[PDB]
Amino acid sequence: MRVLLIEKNSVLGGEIEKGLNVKGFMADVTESLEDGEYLMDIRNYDLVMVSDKNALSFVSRIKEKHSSIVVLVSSDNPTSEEEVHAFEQGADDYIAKPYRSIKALVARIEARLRFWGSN
Amino acid sequence: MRVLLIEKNSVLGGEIEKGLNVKGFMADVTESLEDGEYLMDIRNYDLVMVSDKNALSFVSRIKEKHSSIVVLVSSDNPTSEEEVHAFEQGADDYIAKPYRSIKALVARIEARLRFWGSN
Repeated sequence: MRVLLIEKNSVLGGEIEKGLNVKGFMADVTESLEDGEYLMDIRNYDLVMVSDKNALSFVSRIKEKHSSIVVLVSSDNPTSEEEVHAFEQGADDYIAKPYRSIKALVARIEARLRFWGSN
Repeated sequence: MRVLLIEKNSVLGGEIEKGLNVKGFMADVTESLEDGEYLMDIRNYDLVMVSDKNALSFVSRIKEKHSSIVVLVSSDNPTSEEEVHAFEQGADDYIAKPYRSIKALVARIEARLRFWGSN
């Protein structure tokens, strides 16, 4: 299994990446979803998470191609409007920024898919 | 599709019950998971949510029988430990109490079990 972490920052991205590594999943740190989108074409991942406002259209369009892949959207303002909108667009799970904790993010990931990658 | 909500409260029961009703699902508010469990044996449901600390064992044992049903666990203290433990136990999704909003709860529910088909 391979996880795609998209975050302009470095602390959050590195934290999430190193966290998922504990389980044994290959997490990649990026900036904009654009990178993961163009990279997902040459590579084959299973988990894709991005912390941007453009995650709606990103995940929405993704479901059209890879409806199997797990689309995870995160935002600094965890509001119901963003949650319902993101879910309706394509997002499979909404994450608040900051998040509860690394352990939570990973746990929710493996539990969200539960179709690949295990300890 | 039938949605079962377990909460000894009142405001939450009515708020959630009506919230889901907006879509077109059977929302029923109960007290303890014991009720929903004993009732789920006499009736066939699809969505099951409970806001109790004993949801871990409840959802954990449920997955053993109905691996299809969506187990939604909620707690007043939305902590990573509770989230990770909830998923590891059997919980499909973790909900914070209070939650972001009704629209969010319902949206997440219908989004979690969208493969249910039968519009």
